Amino acid sequence: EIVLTQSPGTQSLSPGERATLSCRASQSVGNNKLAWYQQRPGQAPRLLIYGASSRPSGVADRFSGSGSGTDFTLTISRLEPEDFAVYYCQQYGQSLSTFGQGTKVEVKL
Amino acid sequence: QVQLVQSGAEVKRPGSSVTVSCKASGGSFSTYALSWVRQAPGRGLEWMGGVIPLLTITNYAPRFQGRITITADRSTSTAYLELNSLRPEDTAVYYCAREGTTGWLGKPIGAFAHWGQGTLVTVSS
Amino acid sequence: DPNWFDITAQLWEFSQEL
Ligand SMILES: [Ca+2]
Repeated sequence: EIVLTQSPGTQSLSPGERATLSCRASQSVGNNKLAWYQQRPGQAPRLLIYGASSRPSGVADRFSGSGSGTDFTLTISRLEPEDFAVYYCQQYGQSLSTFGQGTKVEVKL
Repeated sequence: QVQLVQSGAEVKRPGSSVTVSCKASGGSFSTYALSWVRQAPGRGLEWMGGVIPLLTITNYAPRFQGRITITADRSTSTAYLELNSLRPEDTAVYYCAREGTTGWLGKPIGAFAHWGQGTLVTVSS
Repeated sequence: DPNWFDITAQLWEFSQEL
């Protein structure tokens, strides 16, 4: 079983600023099979990044995935108001898939 | 491209069983992987297991082994999660989640592009 | 070893034949 530790627990930023979110995996993620998800209150989560850096159609340009093995980063370039949600990372590199504890990206002030 | 709808909120007592349905519409059902992912209140997502309906190829997270059963019905495009020996710690919203595709009958991506709306199951006495 | 998450990939590559 792979543990995905997310850092930081709580990002506090302003609209238009830049968000860098970390995901640390306790072992190497098989074939870089790591995804990122957005979840707004009461909503089901939404797929942002798959295969570490790929982007599904309809997902916004400002979102970017990167990394390999044990460290991964989700970046948002220009925080729009609609981005202040919770974000989860996921690995599916082996049969036993796991999620990270998630990062709360909240509006500071 | 695909819409998933789940059965509705359910209230259970400890020691009982719950079965949650996820019905799929759009695209094709049999050869795309469907997983169940739950979320306790205030806390984060947890992957429980999944199925490929063609041949009912199952895969279960170890911590639910023995309590969990996942089944798929090809004529109704509906997948089912059965969790038994319930305890209050099992209180959560349960989600069905299906594989995405590249480019609706396109190459599967593994990662979960399509979610049901969730099903709150409360276990209490 | 084998990853359950790869199985459908194979099911796809197959169809592209059939
Ligand atoms: Ca039921």
